[PDB]
Amino acid sequence: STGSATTTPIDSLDDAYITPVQIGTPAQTLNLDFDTGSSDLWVFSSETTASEVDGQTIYTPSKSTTAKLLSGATWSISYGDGSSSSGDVYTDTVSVGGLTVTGQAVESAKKVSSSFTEDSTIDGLLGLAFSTLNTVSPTQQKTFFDNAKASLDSPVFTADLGYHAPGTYNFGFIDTTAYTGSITYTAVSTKQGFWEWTSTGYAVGSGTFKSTSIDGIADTGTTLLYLPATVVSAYWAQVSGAKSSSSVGGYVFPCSATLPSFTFGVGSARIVIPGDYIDFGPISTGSSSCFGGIQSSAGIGINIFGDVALKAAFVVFNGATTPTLGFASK
Repeated sequence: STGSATTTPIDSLDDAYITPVQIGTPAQTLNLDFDTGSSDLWVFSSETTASEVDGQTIYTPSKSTTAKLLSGATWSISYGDGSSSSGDVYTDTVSVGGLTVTGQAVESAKKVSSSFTEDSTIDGLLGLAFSTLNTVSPTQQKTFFDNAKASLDSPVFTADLGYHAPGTYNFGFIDTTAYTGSITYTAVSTKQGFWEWTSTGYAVGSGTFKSTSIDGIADTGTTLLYLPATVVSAYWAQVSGAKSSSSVGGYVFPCSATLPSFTFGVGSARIVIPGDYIDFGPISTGSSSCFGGIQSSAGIGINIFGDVALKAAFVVFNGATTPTLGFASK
């Protein structure tokens, strides 16, 4: 089997991408944020505290003839930005782009933190990291990909995120028309539960490539590119007037600037992020200070190849017995 679904930016900045997901019988379609940095499929629901729902579409398990309470199971998750959610668990039929999993754990939110309530465009998350990170207790549950894997034509999914435009998540096949050149594959460590890999270096604009190992995670659920402070300083030094602002929370730059590209290495291959992908617009409405799309990871504990990086590539998440990642230009 295979599946193929379009993923759409939630706003004009590509802050996140939403993909329609069919849950239950008859189908209830929710727009979920596919997140290769976490491993829970959770949704706004008829159980979510009413004051914490503001425009999201909800899953109502009582209206699904295939929903079953997973007795005793609860979940609770905290994300890197300090947001969180928690609740109980149903199993139900879940389909993405024509690919159907029966008995998928659908984590129903009883509580969500304010950042989720305040974003009416995201109805929940669909985790695509390794199932060892799933938070369901006392019986950990598998991700949608883990459940689908054995049925797929090939045990892979691909992320093809658009710049200010829709893109595609495919399951079970590699669309050879969706990228240019060849796909370069690189080793993955699953020891922390992430799609963790080592970039071979970087370049700023037309500058020389610096060969240096940068360990980080491929994370479709993170907007920006978070890299070591040395790398980030080298990038922003090429933008006149750019500076790190403690009050704003990162590097800002004059909105009048033209940004240089940023290249990252994948083995001997190179992925080029155009400068425009690094512009996240005014820090507040009407400001002439703009927020940068490359930021320091120093306060995180891990480097994160978020959407800024991934949207410059066609990315293969190869879930074979020994997982690997593939990157191609497009």
